[PDB]
This record gives sequence, structure tokens and C-alpha cells, in this order.
Amino acid sequence: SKTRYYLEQCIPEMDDLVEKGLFTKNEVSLIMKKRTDFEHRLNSRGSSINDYIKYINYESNVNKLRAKRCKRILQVKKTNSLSDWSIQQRIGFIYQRGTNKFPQDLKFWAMYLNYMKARGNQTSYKKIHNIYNQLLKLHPTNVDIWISCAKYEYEVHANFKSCRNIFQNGLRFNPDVPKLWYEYVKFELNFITKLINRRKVMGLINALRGDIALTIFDVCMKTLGKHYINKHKGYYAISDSKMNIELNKETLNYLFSESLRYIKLFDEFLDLERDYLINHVLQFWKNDMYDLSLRKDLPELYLKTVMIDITLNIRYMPVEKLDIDQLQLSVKKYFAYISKLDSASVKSLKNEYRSYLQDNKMNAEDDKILDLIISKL
Amino acid sequence: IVQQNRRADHLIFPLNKPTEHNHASAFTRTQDVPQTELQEKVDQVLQESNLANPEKDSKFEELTPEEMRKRTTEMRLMRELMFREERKARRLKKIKSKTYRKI
Amino acid sequence: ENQNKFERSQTKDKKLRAGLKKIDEQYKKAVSSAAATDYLLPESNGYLEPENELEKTFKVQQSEIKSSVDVSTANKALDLSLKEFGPYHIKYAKNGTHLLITGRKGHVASMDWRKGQLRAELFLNETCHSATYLQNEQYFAVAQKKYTFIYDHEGTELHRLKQHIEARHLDFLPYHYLLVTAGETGWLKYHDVSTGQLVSELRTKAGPTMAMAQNPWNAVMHLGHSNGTVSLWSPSMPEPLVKLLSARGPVNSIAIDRSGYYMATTGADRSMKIWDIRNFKQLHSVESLPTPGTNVSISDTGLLALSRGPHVTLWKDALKLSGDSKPCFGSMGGNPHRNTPYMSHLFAGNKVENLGFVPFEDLLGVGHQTGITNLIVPGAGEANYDALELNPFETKKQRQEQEVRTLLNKLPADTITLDPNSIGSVDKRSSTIRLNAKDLRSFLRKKTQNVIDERKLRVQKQLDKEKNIRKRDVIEEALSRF
Amino acid sequence: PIEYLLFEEPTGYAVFKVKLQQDDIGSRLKEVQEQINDFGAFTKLIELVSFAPFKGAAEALENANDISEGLVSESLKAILDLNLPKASSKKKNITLAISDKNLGPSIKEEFPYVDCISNELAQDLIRGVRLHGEKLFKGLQSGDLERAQLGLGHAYSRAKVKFSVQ
Amino acid sequence: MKIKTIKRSADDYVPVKSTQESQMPRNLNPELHPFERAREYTKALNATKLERMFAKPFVGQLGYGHRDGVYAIAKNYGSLNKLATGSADGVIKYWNMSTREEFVSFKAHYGLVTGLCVTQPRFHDKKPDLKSQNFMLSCSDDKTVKLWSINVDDYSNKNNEEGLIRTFDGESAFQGIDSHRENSTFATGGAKIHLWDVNRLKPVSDLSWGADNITSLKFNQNETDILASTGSDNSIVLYDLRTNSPTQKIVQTMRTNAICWNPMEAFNFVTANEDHNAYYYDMRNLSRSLNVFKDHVSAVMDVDFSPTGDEIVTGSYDKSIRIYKTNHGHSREIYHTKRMQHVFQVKYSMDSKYIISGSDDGNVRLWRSKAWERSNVKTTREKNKLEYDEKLKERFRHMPEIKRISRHRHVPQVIKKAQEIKNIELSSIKRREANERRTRKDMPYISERKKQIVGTVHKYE
RNA sequence: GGAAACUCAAAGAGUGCUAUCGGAGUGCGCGAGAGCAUUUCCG
Repeated sequence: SKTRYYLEQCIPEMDDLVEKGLFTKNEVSLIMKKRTDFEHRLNSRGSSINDYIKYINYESNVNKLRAKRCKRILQVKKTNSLSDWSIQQRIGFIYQRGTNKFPQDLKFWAMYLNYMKARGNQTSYKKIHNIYNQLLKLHPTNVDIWISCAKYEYEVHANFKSCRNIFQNGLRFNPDVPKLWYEYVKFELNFITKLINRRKVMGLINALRGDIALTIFDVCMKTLGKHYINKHKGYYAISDSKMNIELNKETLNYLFSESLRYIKLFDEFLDLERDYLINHVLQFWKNDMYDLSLRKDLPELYLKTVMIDITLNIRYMPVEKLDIDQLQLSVKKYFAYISKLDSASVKSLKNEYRSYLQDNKMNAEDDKILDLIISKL
Repeated sequence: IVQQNRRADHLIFPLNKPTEHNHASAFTRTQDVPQTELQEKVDQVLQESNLANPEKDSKFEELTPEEMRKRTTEMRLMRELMFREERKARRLKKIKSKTYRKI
Repeated sequence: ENQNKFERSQTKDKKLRAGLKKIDEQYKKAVSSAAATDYLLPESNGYLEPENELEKTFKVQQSEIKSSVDVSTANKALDLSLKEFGPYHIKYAKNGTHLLITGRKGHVASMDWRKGQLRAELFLNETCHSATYLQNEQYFAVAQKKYTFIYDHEGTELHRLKQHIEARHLDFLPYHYLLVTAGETGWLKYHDVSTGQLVSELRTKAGPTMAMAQNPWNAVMHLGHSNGTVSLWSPSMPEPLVKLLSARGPVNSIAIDRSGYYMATTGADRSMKIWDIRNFKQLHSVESLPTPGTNVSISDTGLLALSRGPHVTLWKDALKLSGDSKPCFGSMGGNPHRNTPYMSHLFAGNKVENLGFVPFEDLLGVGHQTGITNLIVPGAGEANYDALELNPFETKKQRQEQEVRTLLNKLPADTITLDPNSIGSVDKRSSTIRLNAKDLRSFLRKKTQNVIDERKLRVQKQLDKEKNIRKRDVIEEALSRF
Repeated sequence: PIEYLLFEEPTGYAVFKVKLQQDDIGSRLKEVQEQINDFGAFTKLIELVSFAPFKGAAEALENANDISEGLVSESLKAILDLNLPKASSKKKNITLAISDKNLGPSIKEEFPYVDCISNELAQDLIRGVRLHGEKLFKGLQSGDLERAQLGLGHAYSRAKVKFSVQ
Repeated sequence: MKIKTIKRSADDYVPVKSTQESQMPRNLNPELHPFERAREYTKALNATKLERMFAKPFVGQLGYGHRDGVYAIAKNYGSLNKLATGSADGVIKYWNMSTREEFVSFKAHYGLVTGLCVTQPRFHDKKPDLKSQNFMLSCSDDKTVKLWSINVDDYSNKNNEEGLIRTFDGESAFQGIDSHRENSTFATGGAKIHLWDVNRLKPVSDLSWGADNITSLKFNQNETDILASTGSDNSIVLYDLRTNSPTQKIVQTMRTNAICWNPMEAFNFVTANEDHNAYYYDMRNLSRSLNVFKDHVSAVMDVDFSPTGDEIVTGSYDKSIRIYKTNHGHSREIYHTKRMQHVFQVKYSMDSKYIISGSDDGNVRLWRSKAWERSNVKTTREKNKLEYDEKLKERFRHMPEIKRISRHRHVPQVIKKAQEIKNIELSSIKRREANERRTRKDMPYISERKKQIVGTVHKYE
């Protein structure tokens, strides 16, 4: 057998564990017969990850009990012997064996990764890189793997070159999820904000705009459009004019539903040239794709683009007198678009009136003005 | 070398240093050229303004009353916004300094 | 700490010095890494301790030990009391699973006992002396009236034996698949139960065999005659391999420890002897026992048991080399340097017929007139069996696997000397300094052959004469050289 | 020298590390070429180390067309760039047991440090992994192979015929 | 009073479910395992009987063989399954031994082919394209040494220059070659030994002692710049290309046919000559043949070391091949078949398990070296059983009955009768030597390891 | 004579089941360790 071999390999830790008096022979034979039964259950014919989990629970609890009897009997923390790292070495062996014998359960993979991230003070990040790279190899599709240990590599070690490297590798591996693109934009903005805060810390002790996020936004837009189209039309390129045009309208709808989420959790981020990259988004959504949709379908979408382009300024201030001061720009563009629209003019009027109602003295008189007087007086 | 080759007890025949290379991790770009169009565009943006540890060491080569309690948020901000290679070199240099001043 | 149990009992050439250092270092490392297994041994043995001075260990009987013992062992403590056939007799199997009982009238029953699975009962109408299993539940031999029979596992009479003119002492040598018979005529014969061949017919020449035991460690057979001679035999030499003078008169019982080191022997002159075997030293005698103990057996831990007919007396740790562990019968004068009976049981009026320790549990089976009784004894069973040879949790598949493996590893019958470590040596022609040759018309054909033979004889004589030649007063001094 | 193997499957691309090696000189013997048939010895010889499924149906058809003309594509190049180590020039260059000599030069053109190989050893190793099929993949998928290959076959046939569906 | 009794408890011994495996509890006591030595002895005897039951050494032919018996075989050294055979009517062939077929054939010369070897020949005006085509070169007795490419599908990197890359031509004939495995140099033998490299049509150097022909050569396997040769002055010569000169010369009692270096010692070689024993020399003290393998009946036509560095394959002029170990000096075991005659070239393969023998009937047969170890990858308990009972046979090989089972073969009747009469002749001549030594006084105890040397230039240092 | 297989035993075939000192530093090897080994922070 090999169960005899694993049990015989775990004997010197109990040897010095009885040689130092913190475990007598009766209870160490008790834990050894319990580990014998657990290990045969582990190396059965058709075992289970539940068996791996509860054997790991047994080893962690006997490690906690060994530390407790060490701080109670010998009154020292580290016994500088074989008795200390042996249980963590065995837990590492059990997690490696479980990830070899059962590689499809991310609950067990995540328990291994959390245990190793906790024991990073004793065994450093090379084992983290090894088991995470083999996890990436065995599951390239599941984007939460890339997102999780990119968060690890950014929040525990903060190595931005390798972080952007694994985001670009995962984005090459599956450029048809929205979540990976959007959280790559989120990480890229976190890096650019930390860099500008480094520059501000330099200025405190006394070029690099959002073009990275805008280029990956553009590649996000065209690639998610193409792969949404290929998620539809499964095997045969559907060939009739109205069906092709209506599916182009459908992917325009889904793509703009992604772009508005970009605008949402960028407006939550802003702290930067926010109007610059928001106007880059809206210049792209002025220069449309497959249909040039301003006079074509989705006129409510065209109204929402006009509404964002008008209300670009108003979304930032609690001191609304500055909004009234610069509102000549907003109402000037508003008149420039009311002069172009007719019933979308009416819906845009209701939208701008609701925005000013959500908003609410010399400028409130001179530079609607009824609400400006009602908020000034 | 043939004499101690006939005193050893078991001879495992990969004798010389064999091909033992670590696998291509996802953290390291292999052939050091942009493959995809995204790598193309991001590197043709980041050709100009990158913190390739020079500005990191220049802006992190700073860190007493400030050591005790006066800069209790400024030192936290500096050690937080320190990057990876700058933080590793700072840890090694401070550990060597404490090894010199505390033996 | 335990390496005495696991122990197995200056040169010129440099490579041979290094090789000798490698092999005795490997010996030391393998003995240590074998001795470090009893940490992983599954359970611990049992004991009853006095824990006081008034609480003697032999004022404890079956009622209180069966009260404070486990339910499974208490239900193992059987009593298969049968009365319509005669004074019964026990033989457990090699592993502790099956039991084989034998009445002196006609009864032979081979049966599980921890399960109620009577798998071969057979009555007969002739006096069945003793019985024993062969290798398994499958085949069991009974020493009947005047022909030994062997039987299949359900009860079909497999074989009468044409030899074994009678039989009253019969058992098995397990690894060799040997059946050993000693009878009331002066014989001892070996019959292999695999090939079916007889192996040897050793004429005993010492009267009828009064008792017999088997050594497990080297598979020699220990006869005990009416001369008081304990002889040890094996089918190499037709003579007895050694002899011993154990008791005076006849010896009624003899029993060997499973490690082959110790021999208990009880005669008919109210005498017991304890013997070493590997040194043949009479270790200590025991006199003054009231009746001649008819049957002694010995546990797997050193806990021997006399059986004096009504009494059964178990002594713990009465096989050391000291003069303290001499088994006595009563603490007199305030003497804690004796060895009292570790425990004892007294049956009513029925003479105990034979003992036998259950192999891997804590109980001593004893068979008497009215049947069977097992006795719960805490230290008298080896706790931790080794599953590659004996196994009380068999199945059909692994039982057949052990059958085919042991039939493939049948040791040949010549290989049982007095010491079975002696098949690796050189053959008594050692030459520790080895001389390796470096440091020293049909009448007419017959007549010419005789001529060439006589010339070879003359050349041999001349070479030996030359070898002996190479390896070897005044007036007569003047009158020399003539 | 066969230490990585590439298998293509109608749910996704698989790459197998070759743990130990096959007997090269006796590779026509009965007692060697029954080991490919039985399962208890093939997983001694080949383990799964990467399996990336193309998930789009049309992207599966496009990968199948690019393989069927013998050309690299995005997902294949992606998983080889991930899995294949940079064997540095001091040691060797890495080897890769692919199924066809038409595909061979098109990966040697793109990756320099790889070296494709298809002798009869790669042929019957790929034959063994094709025979054992799903039982190698140990559950890293959602969907069996035969219905997916039925759909992919019908699509590849219609894309070859350019059959008018009007 | 405190009592206790052992508790089987029936759960840590028999399982809870059905599918999990039952316990094998374990006690390593020499009490409970009584007969140690007799039981492992009987396991050794069953090991010997099962080895004789599985002693099935022959694995196959390859192709339909050549025309008229081989006379040169060259294994390659980089790859495993590629092997060149040159045979008598000028026919060289380059076999892929995996499918056991030939890549290409060539009518290589007119007369007898004499020797071939493969090279990875680094040209200077060309990259070594040695991962798509493989190069072998062959010398015959019609004064030509041809160097050839071979198209080979070992890889699949590319997509044509099939044969006869070039032809070196010599003054006299040629008798053998071998290629220096570094820097594209190769040496030949003929009237006198020559050293070429593949950028010249003329010989770069000439390296004889005197005007005496040279039957065979061999380079090293490491410390490559020295080499050895054998000429029909019954002589072993060594040479060193670093000094570019011959360096020592011994003369034995009969002509050395085939020499072979050791690929793990780098200063030991075996030497196969017409007296029926392969000598095994140490280089830096050529006064004593530090072993002599002494079991044939006829001329020892070829030898080679296995690349594991301890086994010798030999093939005799009588129709038999033998495998020796280095450390013994007698035959481990012997192959033969009825359909092979006069094995002329034997070579270990680089796998160190398969010996390629080439007869004079035409075939290039193959054999397993260990005649019972199969080639499949085995499960770990089976590998444990095989290595354990092989170690038992190795430990108990001196017992007489398993010696008389492990020793005997079916040696063919010709070899058995002729070895029997050779043995009675040797016993008779030893008896007459004992009589003569019984008389005389100045008679040296002549060592068997120095019996065959009858002269050494650079006598002693 | 038909057989309930749920009493049990001995066996025969077919099917499915597994692998082979601790983190750094320090003399170190071609962004880099797979190891040689410590008084350097040490634990």
C-alpha cells in the first residue's frame, strides 16, 4: 500500500512530540489511530473532498492543541524542534494531494489559497505563484481566478507590472466577459490615482492622463460587440437584412448598457480629468458603429447621450451657485439641442427639469430662473 | 570524478544538470513583444510615462519625533504608496541598517 | 528502548571495509526504523493491577471481571456446555477466528465462536483423541480411533490416512504445510498436506509419546516421553535432534512460547520445570504443587497457565532469568519477592482436559468434562496482530489469496534445523583466510583401463611422497659417508 | 523528448504534460501497445495540465476551420503562450507533440522556442488520449463531447459546402 | 482494582462504507514473523524460476534485412531510435527502429562497405540543420568515403537534398572510420590512419607509427580529442589529436578486431580480438589488462559498452552473442538463434536495454539485454515486487541450487561440445604446466591479466 | 416434479478503482534557481 507509507512518514513528529513531554503515549496513539482511519478514507477507492476538508480540520485543530499545550506545559512558544513545522508541512501535502486528485472545486482551491496566504510569513509567495499558476492553467475560463489573485498581487505586493501582465493575459484568454474588462479599467484607474497621489506627495514634501483607460475602453467596446454578435448567430451567419440590422440594434443596446455602467462606476471614481474621459466616451458614442444610431433606432439612447452631454457639469457641486454661474453653458447647449429635437425635446425638458429639481443670488436672477430665485431667496 | 562515481550507492542517470526550467508563469511576458492589439496600444501609450522604479526610488528615498508620533499618518502614506521593488529594497536596506545597529 | 525485540544477532581491502560499514549501518538504520513502528501500533495491551496491598490479583473472579469488562468481550466469554459426549478438547485456529472442539466419545465440531456459525458438526462412534486446523476454516484434522482423518469445511470426510497407525498427539507446521503425528506406538511421522506425500517416519525408540508441543520459531517438534526425556525432532535426522531430562517418570505436558525461547514442562511427579531452549539451561523448578498438573499452556505475552484438573492457575511474567519470578503459590512471612498466581479459577468437580489461549483476544479457552469455558484474562493475548500473515477479519478473496501465496512460499521440509537462521552460512569449510589458488576385446579395454588407473595411482603416490620430502660418535663421524 | 502534448477537442483545447516517457525502441510490441488501450497505465503516462474551452459556437467553428486548413488562431496561440515554458538556450528548446505536419511549421513560425513533433509516438499518444476521452479531463468541463461534435460537424460541413439556406 | 481488556471495536478494522479499503494493521515483530531467512530464500528461488519462465529475449527483426550480411552498424548518439547499417554489396541503410522500417537506401559503393558512423557535421558556411535531416558517412575499400544526408521525420518543423552530400576520395583503400563527436572531425583507417574534416577534400593529417594497415578505430565518448585503433600487426595504438600524434602502442598475441571505449570511465576500453576473450584495458597503465572476459569458443568479432557504463555486449565469430558485466569476468548470459550465422557487429542502443546484433545472414536482429524485464511502464507495487525479488536473487546468488537454476541455458550443441573439448585441453595444459613447475626453479607465476601482452613501447615510468 | 434466494458455504466468468532545518541574507549559478550551507536578521 501507500497509506502505510504516508503513516510511516508521519512518525518522527510524534516521536519528538512524546520525547518532549507535551503528549503522552495514550493520547498520541489515539491521534495516530484517528489519523490512520482518516488517511485510509483519504486514499480509498473513490474518496471525497469532504473527507479532505475534515481531515484538514483535524490537523489544524491538533496544531492548535499542540500550540496550546506548548504554551501551557513548556511555557515557550516555539520549541525549535521537528514538532512545529511538521503539521503545517502535512497540511501543505494534503492540500497539494487534494488539488491533484480533485481539480474542479474552487471551494477547495480557495481554501488552499487562503491557508497559504495566511502562512505567507513562514512560506513566502513562491508557493503562492506556483499553485496560482497551476490554478490558472487548469481553469483559464473562470474570470474570478484572474480577478482574485490580481487583487492579491495589487493589495498585498502591489507589483503593477505583473498586475497589468496578468490582466492582459486573462483579457487575451477570454475577451467576451464584461466583468474582466470593467475591473481592468478599475485597476488601471487605481494605479493612475496612486501615481498621481505619489506626485502630490512629492509636491507636499516640496502625458499620464486616462488614455490607458480610454484605449482599453475602445478595445472593450469593439471586442465585446463582436463577441456578443458571435455569441448570437451560433454557427451560421444569419443573412437577411432586417434581422442583421435588428441584431446590430440589439448589440448597440447591450454595448451602451455596458458603457453607462462604465460612466457610473467612473463617476464614483472620478478625482481626475473626469469630463475629459467622459467626453471621450460620448465622442465615441457620437461616432457610432454598424448603424450611426443618432437618426436611426434607439432615439431614447440618443436622448440619454444628449442628457449626459448637457448635464456633464452639474453632477459635482453642493454649492449650486457655481452651477447657476456656469449654467449658461448648460442651458446654451440645451437650447442648441432643443432647436434640433421635437418630442425628445419634451422628454429632455422633463429630464432637465427633474435634474434642476434635484439640484434645488445675483447669478440666480441674471444667468429655470424661477427655481434659481426660489433657491436664492 | 569517476572514482566517487563508483562509491555512490544509487546512480540516478540524469547525471548532468538537465533541462529544469520553471514553467511560463502568467506574470511574466515570455517573448517580450506585444502579441495582442491591446498590448500594442497599452505599450505604445506607456512608452513615455512609466514608473520603472527610478521615480519610485527617487520619491521613496526619504523614510526622531516624526519617527515616534509626529508623522504618524505621513509615514503610513509613504510606506503605503511605496511600490513593490522600492518596498523590497527599503525592507532590505532598513533590515541591514538594523542589523548594523542591533546585533 | 525497544530494540532488543527487533535485534537480529580490521580488514585490509578498502572497498570491502566501506561495504562492511555500509551493510552494518543499513542494519542499524533498519532496526531503528523497524523499532519506531510501535508508536504506530494500533492499540495497547490489557492489565489488571492490584493498586493496593489487600487487593491481591488472584482474589478476582469471573463475576467482577465480567461486570467491569466490555460487553463485546463479555459476550465473547462463551460456555458451549455439552454433556452427552465426553470430556471435551480445544483447538483454536492459527488466527483467532474458528474453534475446533473434540469430545472423547465421538463429537467433533468446527465452528465460528464470535459468530454463531456452526459450519461443520459431525458425530462419530469412536474415541476422537484431539483435533486441529490445517491452514484455514477449510481443512481440519482429527486424530480418531486408529486412523487420522482430515475433513472439509462442511463435514465431508476428505481423507482417511493409510499411515498413522494410531494417533493421540497431532498438530500442524503452518508455513511448510506439514501435519505432524505422534501416537501410542513409538512413532512420529510427517505428512505434507499439499503434495500429499509422507515426508519421514521417525522411529522414536523411547516408548509412547506422552506429550507434544510445537515450536513456532523453528518448527521443531517437542516430544515428551515416559522416561522424563523431552526430545526435540525434525525430519533431517532420524535420530532425535536433542534430548532433555525434564522431569522424573512421565511428562504429561509441555508448552513453548511463541518466540521459541521458553519451554514449560509439567511431569507426573508433582513437578514443573521452566527451561530455556536456545541455551538448554533449566531455568527454575517448581515443586510442592499438590496434584500433577495435567496440562500447561503459555500465553503470547509470557503469562503461563497450569491446569491441575479442578484448578487453573495463571502466572504473569514467570519467564525471566532471575530467581524472583519463580512461580510460587502463597505469600508467606510478608514476602513481596515471590510470584503468586496472577489469577486462578476453580471449576466445580470436572477435570480440565486441555487449555489454549485465544490468539488475538484477551481470553483463555479451557475444555473439560462438561464442555467449554473461556476465561477473561487481561494480559494473556497479543493485542496487535499483523495483517500480512494472520487476520481475524478475512474475506473469501483474501483467504484464497493467502492460500495461494503460502502455497507458493511453502518452505521445503529440509529447512527446519535447530536454528533457522543457519541456511545462509558457509558449510563448515570456512577458511577465514581463503586459499584462492594464490597463496598455497572388452578384456583388453578393461586391462588398458587398469594400466592407466595404476599409473594415476603411482603418480599420486609420487606427488605425495615428494610433498612429504619437501616439507621435512667420534669414530662414526670419521666413518660416515660410506 | 516529448514532454508536452497538444490535443484539440470540440469543446476546447487541451495541453498535457508528459510525466514519464514511452518506450521508443519497443513501440510496436504487444505489451506496450496494450498500455495505450487500458486506462490504469495511461494516466501513469499523461496528466492534464491545461484545458481552455472556447465557449462561443462560432469561435469553435472558426478554430476548427483554422486547424482544418492548418493555421494558428487566437485561443491556440493564447494557451501555448500561457503553458509552454521559455526553455532557455543553455538547456534546450521545448518540444510539443502535435498531431500533424501541416500544423507544425505554423507554430514553429510563431513560437521560436517550441519545437513540434509528430512521429508515431506522438501519433499513438494522441490516439490514446482520443480513446480515453472524457476520463482524462477529470471534470474540468460542462458538457459532453459527442453532441458538441455533432453540432460542430454539421456547421463545418455547411461552411465547406457554402450551402444556400434560402 | 483496575481492569481492562483490548477493544477490537469493529470500526477501525472493518470499514464503515463498502468501497473504502480495509485496514492492514501492522506489527513488525520478529516474534510474529518467525522464519525470516528461509522465507526470503524461497522467494529468491521462486524469483529465479520465474526469471527462467520469462526469459524471452528476442524482440524482432527490422525490415527484410539486407542483401548479403551486415559488416558495419552505427548507432547514433543524439536520438534513440535511429540506426545505420552498412552491408556487404555496398548497401547502406538508415533505419527508424520505432516502426522497424528503413528511411532510405543507397547503393553506396562498389566493393565491400567497411565502416560507417553518423555525424552532426558543423559546416562553417551553413547552419547545422540537424533537427530536420540527419547525416551519416561511410567508407569502403574502393578508396571512397562518402558523406550523406538523410531526410528524417523525427520533427515536423519544416515545409530535397536527399543523398550524397559529398565524397572524400583517398589514395589507398579505407578500412574503418569513426567521427570525433565534437567540431566535425572524423578519422579513418586504411593503409595508415588519416584525419579529415568536412571542409576539405584532402586529408588534414596522417598519423601512423609505421607503414602498417589499421583494421579499426574508435574515438572516445568524453575527453574526445584522444582515440584508439587496432592494426593487423596485432597491435593496439592510441593517438592524441591535441598533440596530433600517436602516443603509445602495445602488441598482443593475436589481432584485435574491435575496440570500444567506456562512456562513463573515459580511460577504460574493451578490446575484442581473435583469441577468444575480450580484454579490458586501463589506458594510463597499459601493462596489465585489468580484466579479461573469457567465455567464447571462436573469434570475438565485436564488443560494445552499454551507455549505463557497466555491461558489455559481445558478438562472436561463432554464431552467438554474450552479455557480460564489467565487474565479473565471465558470461552473465548468452543469446543465439538457429537463423543467425556469424554475428559481426553488436551495439547497445542508447536506451541501455536493447542490443542490436547484426548477423552474416543479412538480418539486423534486436534483443532485450535483460531477457526478462519487459518494457511497459509498470505500476508501483509491481515495480516494487520486481526490484525486491531481483535484489533477493542478487543477495542469494551463491546458493548452489539457485545457482544451478540461474546458470544453465540451452547453449547450442556446437558451442557446447567445442567449449567442452576446449576445457579439457586447458585442464591438460594446466596439468603439464604444473609438472614443469614441479621441476623447474625459475618459473614466474605468469598472471592471467598479463598473459597476452608481448610488448609495450614506453616501457615503464 | 415447480422452485420463493430472503438460510448459508465452496468456487467460475463479465463489469467497474488508485500513485511515488522555514522565509531571506551571505560565497554563490544565466530580469534568474531547480541547489551547494549557515552564526548573517533570525526563528
